[PDB]
Amino acid sequence: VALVFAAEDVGSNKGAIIGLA
Amino acid sequence: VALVFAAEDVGSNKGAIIGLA
Ligand SMILES: [Cl-]
Ligand SMILES: [Cl-]
Ligand code: NA
Repeated sequence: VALVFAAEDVGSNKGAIIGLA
Repeated sequence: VALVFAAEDVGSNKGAIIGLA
């Protein structure tokens, strides 16, 4: 967002997390 | 694995990661 936020990758799968800048 | 590794969720090209303890 620069900030690099970490968020849950909203999906049917295994506890994925993304780095949103 | 304790340690917490951020492995890669190869299930997308958006930078998702998986916590591997
Ligand atoms: Cl997920
Ligand atoms: Cl991804
Ligand atoms: Na992704």
